[PDB]
Amino acid sequence: VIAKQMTYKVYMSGTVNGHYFEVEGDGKGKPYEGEQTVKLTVTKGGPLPFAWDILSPQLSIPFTKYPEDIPDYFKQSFPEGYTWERSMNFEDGAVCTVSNDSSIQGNCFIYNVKISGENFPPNGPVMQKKTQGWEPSTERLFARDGMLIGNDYMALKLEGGGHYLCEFKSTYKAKKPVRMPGRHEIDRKLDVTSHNRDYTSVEQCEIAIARHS
Repeated sequence: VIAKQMTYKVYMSGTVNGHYFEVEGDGKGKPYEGEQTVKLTVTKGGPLPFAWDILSPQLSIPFTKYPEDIPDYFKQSFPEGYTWERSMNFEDGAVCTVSNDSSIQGNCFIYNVKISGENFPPNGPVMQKKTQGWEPSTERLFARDGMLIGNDYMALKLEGGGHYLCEFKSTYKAKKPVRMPGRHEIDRKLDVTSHNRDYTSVEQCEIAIARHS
């Protein structure tokens, strides 16, 4: 089902401050080590008039290292898969909402994701492309009604120093029942590793490791 080496395909569409775009990605990684990378191409709507970093966390939780004593909600859901909804509520009132469908074909996960964002100030670091990536962070999860509810207080690093703060609230829903974990946490570090001049070709890397509270 889930091998030591896996790939994925991501398809994203979205609108941010009224700008429509589509992105296609090819990813690969080691799901039991919590390691993955992905290569993205903006296929419509490039160059984007806003910071790549708002899209980067919507581009793969099966690649999270889970210790043997915490049930792995995400890997168990396959082959059927799971869906998730997420809100990103920035401290100045900008909001993004994100929805995902996640499936699998052989050794390739398939992610279809939509994002809508609005009310980023037009001269602010998102719409002026002055963010410099996310701080490493811990999402805290727990179980309810066969789903997982995750919360993470994220922070975008700003050119000049300081942070732009964002509440991330996610609900993860397997398409069939799975063995439920208790309260637990995931530690992650996400980096952009490559990009062309106008961010129409981008690569990213992520490490994610689950642990108890």
